[PDB]
Amino acid sequence: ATVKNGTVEEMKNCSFNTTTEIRDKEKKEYALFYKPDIVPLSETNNTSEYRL
Amino acid sequence: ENLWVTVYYGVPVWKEAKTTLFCASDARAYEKEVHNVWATHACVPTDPSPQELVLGNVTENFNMWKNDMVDQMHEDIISLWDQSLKPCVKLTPLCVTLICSNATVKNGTVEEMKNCSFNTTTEIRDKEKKEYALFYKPDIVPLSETNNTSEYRLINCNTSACTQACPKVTFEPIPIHYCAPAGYAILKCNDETFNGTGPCSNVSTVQCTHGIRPVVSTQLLLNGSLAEKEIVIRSENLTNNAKIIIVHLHTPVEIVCTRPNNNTRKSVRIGPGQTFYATGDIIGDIKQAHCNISEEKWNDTLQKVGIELQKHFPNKTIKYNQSAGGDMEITTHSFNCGGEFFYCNTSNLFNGTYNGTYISTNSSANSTSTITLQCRIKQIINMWQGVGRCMYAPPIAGNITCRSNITGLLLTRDGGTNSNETETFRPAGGDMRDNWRSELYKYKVVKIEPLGVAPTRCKRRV
Amino acid sequence: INCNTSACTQACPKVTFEPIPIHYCAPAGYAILKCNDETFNGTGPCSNVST
Amino acid sequence: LGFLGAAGSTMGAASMTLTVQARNLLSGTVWGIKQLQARVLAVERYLRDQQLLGIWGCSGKLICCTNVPWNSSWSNRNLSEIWDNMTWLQWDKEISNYTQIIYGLLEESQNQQEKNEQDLLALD
Amino acid sequence: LGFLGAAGSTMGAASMTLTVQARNLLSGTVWGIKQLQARVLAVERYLRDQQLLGIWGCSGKLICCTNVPWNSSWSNRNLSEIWDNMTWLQWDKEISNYTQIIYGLLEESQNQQEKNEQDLLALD
Ligand SMILES: *[C@@H]1O[C@H](CO)[C@@H](O[C@@H]2O[C@H](CO)[C@@H](O[C@@H]3O[C@H](CO[C@H]4O[C@H](CO)[C@@H](O)[C@H](O)[C@@H]4O)[C@@H](O)[C@H](O)[C@@H]3O)[C@H](O)[C@H]2NC(C)=O)[C@H](O)[C@H]1NC(C)=O
Ligand SMILES: *[C@@H]1O[C@H](CO)[C@@H](O[C@@H]2O[C@H](CO)[C@@H](O[C@@H]3O[C@H](CO)[C@@H](O)[C@H](O)[C@@H]3O)[C@H](O)[C@H]2NC(C)=O)[C@H](O)[C@H]1NC(C)=O
Ligand SMILES: *[C@@H]1O[C@H](CO)[C@@H](O[C@@H]2O[C@H](CO)[C@@H](O[C@@H]3O[C@H](CO)[C@@H](O)[C@H](O)[C@@H]3O)[C@H](O)[C@H]2NC(C)=O)[C@H](O)[C@H]1NC(C)=O
Repeated sequence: ATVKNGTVEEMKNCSFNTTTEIRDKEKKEYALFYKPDIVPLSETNNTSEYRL
Repeated sequence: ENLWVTVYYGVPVWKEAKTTLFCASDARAYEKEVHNVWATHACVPTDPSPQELVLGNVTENFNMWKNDMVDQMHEDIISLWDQSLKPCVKLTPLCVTLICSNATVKNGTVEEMKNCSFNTTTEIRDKEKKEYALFYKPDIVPLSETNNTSEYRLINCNTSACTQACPKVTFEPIPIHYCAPAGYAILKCNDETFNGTGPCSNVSTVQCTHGIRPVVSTQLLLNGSLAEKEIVIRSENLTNNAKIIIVHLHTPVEIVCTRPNNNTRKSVRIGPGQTFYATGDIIGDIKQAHCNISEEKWNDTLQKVGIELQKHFPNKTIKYNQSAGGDMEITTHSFNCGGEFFYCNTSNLFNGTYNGTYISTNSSANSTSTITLQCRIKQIINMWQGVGRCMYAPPIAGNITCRSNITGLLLTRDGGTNSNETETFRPAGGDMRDNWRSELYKYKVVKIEPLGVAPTRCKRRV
Repeated sequence: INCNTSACTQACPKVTFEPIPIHYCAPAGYAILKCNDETFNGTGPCSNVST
Repeated sequence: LGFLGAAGSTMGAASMTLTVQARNLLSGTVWGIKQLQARVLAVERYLRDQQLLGIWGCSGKLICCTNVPWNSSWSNRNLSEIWDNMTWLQWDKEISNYTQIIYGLLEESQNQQEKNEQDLLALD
Repeated sequence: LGFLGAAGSTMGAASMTLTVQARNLLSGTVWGIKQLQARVLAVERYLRDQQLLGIWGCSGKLICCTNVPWNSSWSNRNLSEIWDNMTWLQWDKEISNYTQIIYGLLEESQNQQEKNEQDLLALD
């Protein structure tokens, strides 16, 4: 969601899989994060994925 | 005349105090393992020494509610009994998608417990395997308000994280003294004619008190001390209905409860190196749990109590009525005995009328005249707030009987005015501060400052 | 072997089991005694007493 | 009479048996910080009061004299009333209003009682 | 010679220089409660003996000799025997049975040595 001709350091929207109050009723979740608090998983082509 | 200011030490002078305290329980706090009995790290072997002694023309106001032993007793009960379930298994695996079925007497006058199953993670974390165990009927919430009549879950794990009460810890109410530190002294009265405040007549002093009973209940009062020969009512302000009346009798009325089902244990190994317990395949025919009370004596005790509340209510007739609405935790008589929790509704003790005419049961025609109390039973408990609420008691094996005595009642008045003759009297959800103040009110702790001043005609050399 | 009894734990390499010696000493008020005679089979009096 | 048995009776009858009220300030076991925080009461209560008694020059836990006179405005009653008829309770309750003055005078006046003891004892 | 520098000797041989014993009754540093019960142990032990000694008027650790005659039936042996023939161990084991009575006698008979020696002195 980047504004390539911009100058602002905006946050990165991502999604993931989370437990719930029944431990085998999983469903995904979303929430945004400041970019200096997430590091990429691999130097490979599988870049879109990431992790805290 | 000429005299000089002169100093005395060891002066018998005191002030009302607040302070950190001791405990003392008799020899029965020491024989068993660590972490049971709950005084075995702490309490000193008591002695009634120094002996109880009379005082002269002493006059002090024993205010019942302006005290810190009740506060202290609550903080100590809570803070020791909150950490005292830390060394145990603490659940999380069981917060699952149970699956159920029918073993249900479709129209029975019964409040039976349910059979369901669940997928168990065995001690090795990647060999999952199914298992089953029964569950008392309130404890489980359906997974969904939809047509998911199969899918069921425990009522916890959405609110908190709980604990299976280790069997090594017994919940039984062992008698406890509390005691004050050296340099502080405790006071007492012997007279039965107390009313809550004011200057007491027969003042006395003890090093520290008699054996208190920490039991936990809401409506009635079980195992504990007693008055002697008159019914006495203690309260702050009879003007307002918002506050609790506490009723002490001269004689106790005789109560007993039982669970006739013959429960058995069904043991599973869950998680590495720890074991879950559950109610097993129930043996014999299903029967309903309950309590039993003597109809003749409870009615006579009502007849003897009415004259006390007519000390201050001669313009209106006494009548008893049901617990004033609310949920499971306030409407019922909810206490414990014998390693499991009962929930029993006492409406069949609190309706009637006393209107002056006392007509005795004697000579008794039926001494077996009883009125029964039907009960549900639980394993999961939310015992208080701010105590580490969520707990699970494993079920005790076999069948039990807990014959006990109604030491006192907690009641509450219902309104009425403008040509009303029908005020009435209902149960009270006494808090633990409104449980144990029945058994701590006698004592007040004072602080000595034995340095003093007095006249004297001394002229030792300059 | 475990995973049926209770949990285990790996001592970090810093916590070495160097049996590094230990003295003892009673508190003040109290004292320590000792005697040097070398015929004491568990009971009986002693002569060359020390502290 | 123990800790408080001498109370209630008059100072005529409580001018003696002073020691039983001050002889016991210890008993019991160990329960961590939560019970150890009573043990150090001796610092707050006993040792402080003993230092009070010492700087007044009244070492020895018995009756002791001073050089500071009485005042009629403080109490004003006849000798027998205070001395034999009343008890320590109301005596503490009433005279506690002026304890600051008594403490200050007994504190500062001790300098006048130890001023020049080097020369008053050198030639003896 | 420290804590037990004269054990086993006669009474006269160790009735002076007791300072080397009494001067040291406190020790240690930090290991939480389980050690700190040895720091406040001084209150439990030293101050108890100190107040027992001071209540009799024997404040100051001299050879304090005050009131009560020595009943002959307690030992019945001559002055020289108890003074310089006996040692402390069996003497304590023999007389420890009656000290609780002796302290009560010493403290209850103490008030009669001070009841009137403040105001009759004023007349003098
Ligand atoms: C950050 O990333 C998130 C995903 O990781 C984004 O969340 C997704 O947002 C889109 C856009 O809203 C959702 O896709 C839409 O879903 C609706 C469903 O709505 C209809 O049905 C509901 C049922 O209650 C009804 O209420 C509505 O009125 C509609 O009738 C579709 O109709 C749309 O066409 C579209 O498919 C995703 O579902 C959602 N994902 C998740 C996992 O929730 C989020 O928007 C991102 N935020 C930013 C700022 O970039
Ligand atoms: C609570 O419900 C569970 C099932 O949801 C009950 O366990 C299952 O009970 C059935 C019926 O007894 C067992 O099936 C039987 O197996 C024997 C094998 O010898 C076979 O000969 C019978 O014809 C029948 O098929 C089933 O095995 C059993 N489940 C497991 C995993 O063993 C359970 O008994 C119920 N508890 C109560 C108290 O009703
Ligand atoms: C588990 O259930 C059994 C059977 O219900 C209990 O055994 C029975 O217990 C009652 C007491 O609750 C016994 O009552 C008898 O009462 C008379 C008084 O009239 C008394 O004289 C006797 O000494 C006796 O106590 C009864 O005899 C006994 N047996 C039967 C067949 O009823 C058992 O006590 C229950 N478990 C527990 C822990 O209470």
